[PDB]
Parts: sequence; structure tokens; C-alpha cells
Amino acid sequence: IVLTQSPASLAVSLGQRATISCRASESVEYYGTSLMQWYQQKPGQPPKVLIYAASNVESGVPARFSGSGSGTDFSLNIHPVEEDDIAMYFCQQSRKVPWTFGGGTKLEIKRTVAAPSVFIFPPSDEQLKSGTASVVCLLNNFYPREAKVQWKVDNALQSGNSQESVTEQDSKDSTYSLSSTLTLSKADYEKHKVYACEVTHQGLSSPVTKSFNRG
Amino acid sequence: ASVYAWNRKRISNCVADYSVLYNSASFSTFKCYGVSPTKLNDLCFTNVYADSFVIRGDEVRQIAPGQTGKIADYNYKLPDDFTGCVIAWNSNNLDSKVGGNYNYLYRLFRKSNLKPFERDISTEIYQAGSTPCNGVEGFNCYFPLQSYGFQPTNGVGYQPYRVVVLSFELLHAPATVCGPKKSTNLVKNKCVNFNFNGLTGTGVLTESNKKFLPFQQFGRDIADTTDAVRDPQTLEILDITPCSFGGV
Amino acid sequence: VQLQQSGPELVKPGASVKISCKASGYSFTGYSMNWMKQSPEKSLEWIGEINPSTGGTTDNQKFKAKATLTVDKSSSTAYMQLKSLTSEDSAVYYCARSRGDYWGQGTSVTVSKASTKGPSVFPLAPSSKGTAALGCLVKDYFPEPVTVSWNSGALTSGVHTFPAVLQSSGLYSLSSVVTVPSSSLGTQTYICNVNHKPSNTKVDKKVEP
Ligand SMILES: *[C@@H]1O[C@H](CO)[C@@H](O[C@@H]2O[C@H](CO)[C@@H](O)[C@H](O)[C@H]2NC(C)=O)[C@H](O)[C@H]1NC(C)=O
Repeated sequence: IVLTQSPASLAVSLGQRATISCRASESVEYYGTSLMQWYQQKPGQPPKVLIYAASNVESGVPARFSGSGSGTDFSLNIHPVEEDDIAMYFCQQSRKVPWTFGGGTKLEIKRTVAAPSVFIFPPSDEQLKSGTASVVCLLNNFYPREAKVQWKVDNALQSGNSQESVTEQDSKDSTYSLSSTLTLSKADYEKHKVYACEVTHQGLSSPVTKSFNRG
Repeated sequence: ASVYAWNRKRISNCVADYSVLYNSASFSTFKCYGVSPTKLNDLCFTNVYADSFVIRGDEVRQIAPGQTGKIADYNYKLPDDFTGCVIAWNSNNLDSKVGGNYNYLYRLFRKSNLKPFERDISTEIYQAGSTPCNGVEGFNCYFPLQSYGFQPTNGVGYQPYRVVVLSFELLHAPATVCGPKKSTNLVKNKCVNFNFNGLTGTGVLTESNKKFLPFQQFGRDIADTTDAVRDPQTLEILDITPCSFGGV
Repeated sequence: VQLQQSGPELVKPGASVKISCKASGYSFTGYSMNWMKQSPEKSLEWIGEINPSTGGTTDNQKFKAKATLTVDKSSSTAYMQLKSLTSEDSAVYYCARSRGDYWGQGTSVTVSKASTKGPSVFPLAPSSKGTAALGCLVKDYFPEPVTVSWNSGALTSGVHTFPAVLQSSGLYSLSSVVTVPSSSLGTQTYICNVNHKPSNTKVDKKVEP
């Protein structure tokens, strides 16, 4: 059995009624008992258990947590949501000998759309003295996580040589930060002059270009 | 006692006053099945079983013939033909200590629906699948005895309701549990109707000089006509004479 | 009643490591001792199950290849030994009570053919022109992690340090940035403090245009 979790991410206002769904590959109920267990895991924390089975709840888990379902369809219910309930929620099955978890259901405190500010960092001259160049593209905080980052060198698109990092959902400003690093050798870096980052985001009415000339 | 082991005490050789029960207003639920609540004081039964426990309020309706549910299916199941009654009274202050009482626990899972008036204490790990449990709690193996959770501030349906189910069994043996017989004041020199402990008659009841033996209850004359009786109270002998009659 | 899990590893590919879990306050006789694999991104999955009462080993078929599970009654511990090591099988390994009401703190088993190497700190120049962002990149450091602060903790507001990213060479990278008013750029001195204890490297680098 392979499970599918929907949605991948879901936004909540503090105290808003919450539901997350899982679909199973096969039937989970046999002899009248379904056998899935769903976990919550805050970052850097051991994931606990919320449910013995389909619906019931383990002792020590607050009664606000609940869940129910049958067959392939299953779903939780986190009716009072607080700052603590900000984590990824997995869903298990126990029927086939390979016990499989699910994907990832990140819980985020919902907020009004925040426009991201874009900045660029050319590689320092001393860094070029080492023999490498690292061009950095930074998003200065933003609520809508999804964004497309494009690297441009002398009006040419790049591919497959940039690594991206995204921070977690911050507790107070509720804005993710994104950093895209293009790493290259000095010889190829010096071959082009204009270096630009294009950011497309569903908080910006237009894409933002942060560019620099070598110098 | 927790519902997974309902405490059953039998009672016999006792005169039971059920009037105080329904007359009391402390009990929230007084659903009695089979026997009329008012007539309870007028029926004699061989013995009475009192099965007592504590339940969640929202599950209090589950304790009755013909309902299904975790408490009904796995903790305490009443028969389809039940002749008794169910006292159910909220005890939020007594049973919900500060911070939540966790001593009371119930059996969520059991392989088979237990028969009426069955008690299962065995804390055996439920198979819940094809896994050999071997006495260890696994993903499919787990302890089916969970504490309710009794924080003092909770929903009214989650509060402790203490429930006692009185079950009356009337076997071939003589009935030992009865209601109060009641009594009335005695009037001496009047043509009246009397029922002295099942002695039904008419007439005038004088105070008599008869010296009954201690065990005797009433006295007949020749031709076997009742002409004396002790009133059960105060143990004093009375003399019965027929109401005046004649021809005119 | 707790649970402890011992040992960060760096052992070369192809070997075997027996990760150990001390049961602590458990009864360690009526509670299955489950093994879990959290892949670094998000992927958790069930390694296997051990019955401490008997020693029954129920293991996943795909990982039945060389992963073995052992129970020690003397110390009440669990030893998971996954023979043969490879780059992809470098994930966090966890031990849990029954279904997982109590887990261990976790171990980061990292199959690495590389070697310990000190971090390189390079200044990310302040923006040309208003709020401007500056900072430091910490690149090519092994093993993880690297602690990066600003002014030895005297600059906290507006500081964003991204989680370490794994590059092609097998060496980690991160960027620590700060956004400040432009008026401070020509006046305020900003220094990034980088500590990598595994290589015992401490670097304090000032950022200037
Ligand atoms: C009814 O109960 C009372 C209490 O024991 C008994 O009557 C008492 O009799 C003595 C002797 O004449 C009096 O001094 C008391 O005042 C009486 N008490 C009351 C409350 O009336 C009597 O034995 C009982 N009736 C029975 C057993 O048939």
C-alpha cells in the first residue's frame, strides 16, 4: 500500500478549523478495524503518535486532535489550531508487510500575501582569488512559498547548476526566506559580464530583476 | 469501579425502599425497563443485583437494552429482555479531581461482543491483525484499556456520570427483596375493614385479654372463624366481632 | 520513562554500524521496539520490529537485504546493524516505543566517502543601493553543522541563516545574510563569526563593499 497526502501544504488562521486528507492504495479495514496511524513532527523533534488506529486518540495527545475515515479515504481534524500545531503530519498503514508512511503535510499559520524583496550578491574578489564564484539571489521574506527563480548570464538562461535553500515558516513574521546559489569556476564566471536574477512570485504584480555588471 | 470491571453486589433478605430513589432529585436518569417506576415498591424479587460503575455522560444513553457502542459492545452489555432500572447521576465534583482523573479506564477494543452480564478483566494484548503479539505492544498489538480523561473543566457530556443498574432476578426460590409494606393507624370500636398482614376481614376490633403465645399471629374459634389477631405493630392482641346485623 | 539513542556516524561506504538505543525507564518486555528511517528531506519509513520479550524480527523486504535487528536483554537495548553502506542510505535513524509514543533523540548516520575539511567564509557584499543586504557564505565544510553568528550575538534582528545545503562535491554550504538601513553601510561594521567544531575552525570576517 502506497499512501497519498493532500494537500502538500495547508494554511490556517489561529483557531480555524483544519482538515488534512490521506488516500490509501488498498483497503485498510479488516475484521472491522482500520489500522492507520498519523504522526506530527515539529522540526528537529522526534515525531510522536496521535492515533492508535483510524479514529481513536492516544493518551497525552490533546483532545482537540481527532480523525476518522474508512477504506482508502481518511482525514484528521485539528479544530483549535495554535502556534504549537505547526509541523509536518505523516499518515501510516499497517496492512502489507512493508509498512509505508506518507509524504508531507506542512501546517502553516495563514497570513495576507506578502510581496518578496529581491537582492543579489556577486562573488567577492577574494573569493575569486580562491578560484570559485558563487552568485547569490535572496528573497527578503515572503508569505507565498511558491516562487520561480531564473538565472541569467549575458542574457542567457542557465540550468542545472544552481542550488536552492528555503527556510521554515517563521513564528513571528510568518515569511519564508529563499536563497539560490550559482556556483561556477573562475574561468567560466569571468567569461560573462552581466549577471541577473529574475524572480516570479504570486505576490508581485511583475517579476523582479536584480542584476549587476562585473565591477 | 471502572466500567471494564463493573462492581456487582447482590442483595437479598432486605426490605428495599425504592420510593426514596425516584423521590430523590439527585439522579439525572431514572430509566426503568420492564417494571413501572411507581410499582417498584409493590413487587417482591428473589434477589437484586447492583452493578455499579462510572461512565462518560454522552455514553450514558448506551446503558440500555438494544443499543450498540464501545461501552455496550466491549465493557457492559445489558440483555435484550431486561427487567430492571438504571440510576445515572452526574458526579462531576466528586469524580473529576483537579488536573484530570486518570484512574477510571475503559475497554475500547475486544475480539468478540461479550454476552449480557459478562465481566472481562484480562489485560491481554489485542491481536488486531495477523501479527503474533507475544505480549508486546506493536503497531497492530496494543493495550485495549484506555483511561477516559477527566479534566474538571470539560463538556457536560464528558463529565462523570455514576451509573448503577438494578437488575431484579425472580428465581424459583422464595422472594427475599420486597418493598415497604406500609401501615395505617388502628381504630378500635368501629365497624371497619381490616387487612392484618394479609388477613382480610370486617368488623369491630376490641382490645382483648387473650394471652397469645409469642409466635402466634391470630386466633380462630370453633368452626374455624377468625376472632382474634395481633396487630403486627406494638404486638397487642385484638378481638374481632362481626358488624351488627339482623332482620327487621 | 525516557528513551536514548547513541552515536553519530561517518563510517565509509560498505561497512556496518550497530546503532544502539537505551530503553531507560521502559519495562522492555511488553513493548515492541520499532526502527524508523527519516530521510533527510521528509521521508519517514518503518525499518523493522523487534519483540523484546522473545526477539522476533519482522523486517521490511526491501531492507531485509542486509539490515538486522538485535535486542539486548542485559542492557534492555536495541541494536540496528545495516550491513553494507551507500550514499543514498544516509538518513536519520530512529528507535521508538511500540507505535512511537516515545522516540529517541535520533542519530544522523551519514555514509560519506569524503573527509573532514574546514569551512570557507566569503563576504557577500552589501547591496549597491533604502535597505541593503549583506552577509557571509560558508562553503565547503564537512562534517555538518556550522554555527554562524553576527557580532558574537550582538546583531540579531534581520538575520537569516539558511539551512546547510549538500553540493555535488559532498561539501555543505549555507548563506548568512542581514538586511540593514543603507545609512549604516558606510558606518556600521558587520562581522560574521563562523565556528565549525568538527574541523575546529573559527573565523571572524568583516563584510565591506
Ligand atoms: C415500631 O418501632 C418502634 C420503635 O422501636 C416500636 O415501638 C416502640 O414501643 C415502645 C414500647 O411500647 C415505646 O416505648 C416506643 O415509644 C415505641 N416507639 C415508637 C417509635 O413508636 C415497635 O416495636 C415497632 N413496631 C413493631 C416492631 O411492630
